[PDB]
Amino acid sequence: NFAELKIKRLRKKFAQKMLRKARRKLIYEKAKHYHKEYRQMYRTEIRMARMARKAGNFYVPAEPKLAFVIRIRGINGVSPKVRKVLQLLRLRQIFNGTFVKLNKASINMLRIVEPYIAWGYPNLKSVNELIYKRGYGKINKKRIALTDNTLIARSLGKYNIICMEDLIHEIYTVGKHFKEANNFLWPFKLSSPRGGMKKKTTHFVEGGDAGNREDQINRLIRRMN
Amino acid sequence: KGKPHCSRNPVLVRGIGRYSRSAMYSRKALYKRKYAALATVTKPVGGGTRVVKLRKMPRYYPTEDVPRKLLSHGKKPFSQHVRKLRASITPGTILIILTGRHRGKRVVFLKQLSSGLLLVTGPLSLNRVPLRRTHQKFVIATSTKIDISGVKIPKHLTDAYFKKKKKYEITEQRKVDQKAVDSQILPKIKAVPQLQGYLRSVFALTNGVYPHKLVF
Amino acid sequence: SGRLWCKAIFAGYKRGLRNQREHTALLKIEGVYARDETEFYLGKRCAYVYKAKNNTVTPGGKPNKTRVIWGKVTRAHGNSGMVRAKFRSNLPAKAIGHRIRVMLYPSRI
Amino acid sequence: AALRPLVKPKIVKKRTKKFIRHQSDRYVKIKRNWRKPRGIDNRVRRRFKGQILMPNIGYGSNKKTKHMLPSGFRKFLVHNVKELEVLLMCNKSYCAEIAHNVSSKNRKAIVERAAQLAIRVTNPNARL
Amino acid sequence: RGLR
Amino acid sequence: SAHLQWMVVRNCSSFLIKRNKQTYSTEPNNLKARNSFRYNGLIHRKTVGVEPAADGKGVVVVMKRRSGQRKPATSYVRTTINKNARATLSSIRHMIRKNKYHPDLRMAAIRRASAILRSQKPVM
RNA sequence: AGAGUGGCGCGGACGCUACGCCGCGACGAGUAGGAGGGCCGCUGCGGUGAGCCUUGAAGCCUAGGGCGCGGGCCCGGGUGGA
RNA sequence: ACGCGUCCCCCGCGAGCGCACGGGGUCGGCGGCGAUGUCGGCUACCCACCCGACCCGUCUUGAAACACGGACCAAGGAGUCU
Repeated sequence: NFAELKIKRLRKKFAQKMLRKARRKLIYEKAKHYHKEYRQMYRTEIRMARMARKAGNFYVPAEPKLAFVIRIRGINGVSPKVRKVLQLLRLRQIFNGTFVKLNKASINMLRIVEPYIAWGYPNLKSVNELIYKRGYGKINKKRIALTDNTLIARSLGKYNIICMEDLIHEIYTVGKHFKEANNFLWPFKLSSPRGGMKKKTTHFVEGGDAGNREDQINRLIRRMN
Repeated sequence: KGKPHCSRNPVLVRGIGRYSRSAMYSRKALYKRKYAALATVTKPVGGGTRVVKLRKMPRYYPTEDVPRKLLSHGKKPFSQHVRKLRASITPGTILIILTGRHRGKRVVFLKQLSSGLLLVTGPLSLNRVPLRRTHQKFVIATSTKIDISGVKIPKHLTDAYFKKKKKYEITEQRKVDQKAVDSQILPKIKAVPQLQGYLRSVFALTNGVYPHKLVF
Repeated sequence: SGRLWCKAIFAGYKRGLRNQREHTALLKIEGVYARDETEFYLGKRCAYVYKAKNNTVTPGGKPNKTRVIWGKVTRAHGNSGMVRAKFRSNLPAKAIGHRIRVMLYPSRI
Repeated sequence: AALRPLVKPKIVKKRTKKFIRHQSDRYVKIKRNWRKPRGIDNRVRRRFKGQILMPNIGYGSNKKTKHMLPSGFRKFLVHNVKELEVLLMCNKSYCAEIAHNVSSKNRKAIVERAAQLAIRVTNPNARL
Repeated sequence: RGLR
Repeated sequence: SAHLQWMVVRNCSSFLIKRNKQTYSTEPNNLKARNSFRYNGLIHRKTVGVEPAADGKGVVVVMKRRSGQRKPATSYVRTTINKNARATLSSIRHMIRKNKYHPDLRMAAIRRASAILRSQKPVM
């Protein structure tokens, strides 16, 4: 009894730790390998345009995959097609937003609600601040917080999205488990804009705010998150 | 045994080190320094000798009682806190005491104690203010700095020696502390062109003369 | 031998046209006329000084008429010199257009 | 020598005043006691900006401070010296109140007992 | 075993 | 069982006293005096109690015999303990612990046999 | 956190009216009208409180002190007289 | 990337001390004012000033209405048995 069993009780503890230190190095080597991508993809869009402009050519840059969308009109008095389409994007209240992958079925949804939203093509800084500061989960039918790496590894896991680093790749590059890792997220919780709106009612193009902005949605995020 | 060395990465920013942990493998000499694997008392009495116990159980329990707290993260007491200063305050600059029975008075700075309070020293003579403490926050600093490099400032005058007792009376201990700490100070204030009509007089506000504008 | 505080004048509550807020005041500090100017005054102690019928005891004096409400300057307000405040005792509206003292003590010079 | 409780937190409250009934301020035949206005026309039913207000549950006392008097105990009302003994093991949270219509002589016999037993009585000196 |  | 008749008593006995959002129990051998399923003083097959002794001096203790649970004039069994406050409590902790006689009550009968003496001791 | 056949010191908070405690999230307008809960009231009958009262019951009055969001209720004083 | 015992393309229990941006706050920090004139008391009585606030029931698409019942106070007063 015991003197045997206590030493065997000092062999199982060092096993569950060694399950962490073989996993603790992999969180570093996954993050240092995505850093290689974000200089090898960044400078390979400046590579082609010089070497076209060289030979009197042109270079059209890559048309988008991914787009953030924010609900700016309220909740009172609303037409019954639009209530259905704003539901499907999970924008159920004012100043709330979501990730949305793009195709023909995804844009023609976003022409029916195109005076209740603002959307645009986000960057490596407007993907991560949102996912770092604000980003919550949806585990056990609850919006419980992410101050850990055994919530994202524990729910999804089988898709190979374990730490906070793979939620940047799979969204910022729309990869081959995106759906689950974006219905993973509860939609975002932005406060109001600090500076403000130009004119909420109208389309960007006229003067105000509504409809798409291709490269100045980056201005209504660092003001709102 | 082999006495304790100083840390072998210089501090780069609070929290962060400098040399990374394979190159720092080098500097703790890791490669070459491997290894592998009270209660009671028995006193004499007047055949027999007793067994006494140290800490016996109590004879009154109370009827209801509180339970243990959750431990806070990083809450040290005053003693261990860290002390700061300001840019304008340096040793020998000129301070304006703004609060006690002396208020508006021009008072000299000597040395910050380890309770964090100052030593605002009037040259008792001129103002009417001796060795005293005052508190960073309630003291304006001023642009004037006659140097206090070369004189002597005493040790035994430490922060508890000031701390209060109970017609408090000036005993014969604080009279060689009074005139000897100040007669080293007094040959460097009168030598400047016309400075001992200004420490004596009091500052105050009038009009056209607004706190937010002027430099002092 | 003189004054050690800066003169100012309680000039209404924080409010918009038809609902007034009573936990924030609105001082007009003397001779200060933009925002730029109003960093100094921020955080700095302030006092409304007055005089009831009976005797209140003091600290550092005899038991006499004079009392205070104590407070605190918080942030700037508007474009033009003004400032917000937050006393522990919510102010009378008698004091609208009457004196208050901002001090110099918790200084940052 | 007053009795400390076990522990004494910060009592904080949400209102102070009572809730008075609409138009008790005109017809003496209308009693202070509150009633829900069930009108049509009505102003207080609809919450215009000005009038009386209404009881809600957002006027909650918080569970750690409900039934806690200033001294810090909570009442438990009594008639005789046997109903006292009850409290003894729970001295530090609860405090006896000798009842109104209880007599002048039997009231003296009690306050002696809640001395031997450390129990705190809110109405000691009384009938005299 | 590899580090002892 | 015990577990039965609780369901019967719980909210009904002639020993139950409610009011002011509180709730108490005035049963012979309830030590904490509260309507509960640990603390009731008749139901079960074994019982502890701590009563204030005959005259002023001392404390009296009450076990319940395992046998005849249907024979009440010879069911409880009594003893008096009139000794020093730390040493008197040697006995009571040596009744609950080393008999194995119902090991829940331990820390109730240490706070009841120390606010029966803090009485009979003379007042402030 | 498995079980076998062979090679000095008698000591360690609270709990669990399980019809109770405790544990982590999202929401909270409402007239006609539904439904639950009321340790909210008013009068009578069986049980119970080794209840209480001429050393002062009920009712009233009270710029006395306390309790719950709320309906309402607890205590100081004076009257009154079963 | 850092002991060694063997598999290879390709040429399973070391020893302790210590500091902290680490699973929701604590000073192992201080100072005045205290007996017949002052301390405190949100609650309930009178006054004063700034903001807001038209009279209730009611039928009615619409009521502060130039739509009707209401001078004041008590005591009674309307979904019930079979």
